[PDB]
Amino acid sequence: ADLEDNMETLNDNLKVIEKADNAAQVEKALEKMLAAAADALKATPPKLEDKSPDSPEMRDFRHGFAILMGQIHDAAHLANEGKVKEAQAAAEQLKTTCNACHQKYR
Amino acid sequence: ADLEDNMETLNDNLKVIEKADNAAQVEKALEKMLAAAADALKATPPKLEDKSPDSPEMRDFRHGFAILMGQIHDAAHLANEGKVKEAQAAAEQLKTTCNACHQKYR
Ligand code: HEM
Ligand code: HEM
Ligand SMILES: [Ca+2]
Ligand SMILES: [Zn+2]
Ligand SMILES: [Zn+2]
Repeated sequence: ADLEDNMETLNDNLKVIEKADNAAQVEKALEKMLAAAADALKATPPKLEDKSPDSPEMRDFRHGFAILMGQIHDAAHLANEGKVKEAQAAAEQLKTTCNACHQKYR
Repeated sequence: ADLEDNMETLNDNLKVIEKADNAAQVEKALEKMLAAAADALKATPPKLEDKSPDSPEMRDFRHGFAILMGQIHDAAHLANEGKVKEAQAAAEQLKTTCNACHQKYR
């Protein structure tokens, strides 16, 4: 999928996690975020279209996804342990990573 | 790219790391591995073609890539520190993760 569609998936899944009824639901929503983040890594965002594929900016963009995937991954483990409230808090905390990339590159 | 082309990227770059002359080369080879592992995550491997997209097998498969990406990430930071031998050793440890997935799903 393209960057916009993956971003939509990330957004929608945050809301799913916020309203989730149990740990199993939070876990699979986080797994879907992890996939969307991985699939997004390959993208060239509009703001960087004229930069080299290997520019510092493009490499920084890709790093943001590495970080996001790690954080989603850790949160998924909290849900796997049945810690629903903790997983939900960790999902909310992800927004701070979302924000950092957007302020730079969106 | 498809699953096999990404596997080829993983394999070629591991060889590059083994023969690399400086940290920057190692770091860039690792970044390309991390991208290939991210793109492979979406795949359905032939051995699991008949299972549910949400079967324990397919989730275990995607989890293999989450683990691999985290290890690749950590190794990239070692190279970023200029620690070439350490990053080479870390890249070598990656092979245990390659092998675990292959033994199950290859
Ligand atoms: C889970 C955290 C995140 C959420 C919830 C999120 C959400 C969104 C949403 C809803 C959009 C609007 C685009 C659309 O779908 O129409 C967007 C755009 C965008 N996001 Fe994110 N995002 C997240 C993380 C990130 C990260 C980590 C990066 C970079 C590493 C990033 C880069 C971008 C860029 C470049 C756009 C503009 C895309 C375009 O204009 O085509 N986002 N994001
Ligand atoms: C550690 C790094 C890895 C390396 C160096 C590597 C290398 C390879 C190579 C050389 C092939 C032959 C494919 C081709 O024709 O190009 C292959 C196939 C395959 N690998 Fe990996 N691999 C790695 C990690 C993984 C992981 C982590 C998984 C699962 C989580 C995985 C799952 C598979 C599967 C299912 C195939 C067979 C695909 C098919 O037959 O279409 N690999 N790998
Ligand atoms: Ca609910
Ligand atoms: Zn894990
Ligand atoms: Zn990092």
